[PDB]
Amino acid sequence: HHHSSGLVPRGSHMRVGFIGLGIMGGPMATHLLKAGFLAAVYNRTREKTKPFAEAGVYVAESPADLAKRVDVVIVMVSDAPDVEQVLFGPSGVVEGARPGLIVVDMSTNSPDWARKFAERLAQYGIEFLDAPVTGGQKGAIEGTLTIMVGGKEELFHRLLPIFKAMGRDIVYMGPVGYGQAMMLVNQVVVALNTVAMVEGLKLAKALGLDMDKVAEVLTRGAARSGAIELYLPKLLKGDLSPGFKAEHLKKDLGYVLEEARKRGVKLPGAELAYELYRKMVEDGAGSLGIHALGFY
Ligand SMILES: NC(=O)c1ccc[n+]([C@@H]2O[C@H](COP(=O)([O-])OP(=O)(O)OC[C@H]3O[C@@H](n4cnc5c(N)ncnc54)[C@H](OP(=O)(O)O)[C@@H]3O)[C@@H](O)[C@H]2O)c1
Repeated sequence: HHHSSGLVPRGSHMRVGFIGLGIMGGPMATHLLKAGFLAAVYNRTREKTKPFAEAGVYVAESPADLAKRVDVVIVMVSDAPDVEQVLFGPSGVVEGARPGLIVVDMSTNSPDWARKFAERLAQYGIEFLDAPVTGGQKGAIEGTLTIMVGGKEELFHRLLPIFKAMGRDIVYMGPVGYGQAMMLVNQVVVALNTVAMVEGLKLAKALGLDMDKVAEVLTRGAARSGAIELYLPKLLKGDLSPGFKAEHLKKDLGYVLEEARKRGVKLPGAELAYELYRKMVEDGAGSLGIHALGFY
């Protein structure tokens, strides 16, 4: 069936549907709405679609109902199995998309998963990019995300206006899976920079140092990091909320270690970080921010 007009003209070929209105997806979709690209949203939990319905965005009943109404589907759900459900489940994107739709997975998973999604979607004549992001919840809210993209270079270029609504530095990394590969590199660094912060704070509190001065010194050379700038003021206030959930970093480190074993590289720091965050999930703190490691 054909459908009535929505917020974004059909002739633009740039109607976006957004799936996953979480800590990152809510602000990212709001940015696409401010820029005039957002036509529709889907969220598993309906209440989070409310603020978008109040601004006239269509709230779909399923990923398939969303895909039939848009040119570009952006997915920002938790993990690879979640992406599988929203693309390939009974009422997934592939059950409503027309050939020529583009799926952009902006969640974090792995190069292998990106290539699998692309291969499966190409059976339906659906295009795919992996475009994971860094900059945290603050970057999402401010629209300043760094977005790292794998797929057809032509499609990177066609979607650049959509990526610039959500982010600032938009980097084309290479073929499918190269955005996830860059993200796995990024998440090695983020995890170990976060363990750096939490161990420095544990030592500073054991030494009885003035936290005002500890924050002053650390917020500078070359101890200073993104993880300190984004999270040390929440940590010092005892605000353990995400931020970035510990269960999601555990997931990212699992993919890092799988890729390192495939390639014959030993990453003992990433292995330790995985163990630490695995324990944090087993202890029941998987939904706290990664900065609560050591303090939960
Ligand atoms: N937070 C950060 O700092 C950050 C930074 C960069 C990248 N990331 C990556 O971005 C992705 C999203 O992270 P987030 O922080 O936004 O997580 P989040 O706040 O936990 O939100 C996850 C979202 O995914 C939806 N979802 C999860 N499983 C699903 C399923 N099977 N079917 C349908 N929807 C499902 C959730 O729906 P409900 O609302 O129903 O729960 C929610 O909208 C993750 O891959 C994460 O690693 C996060």
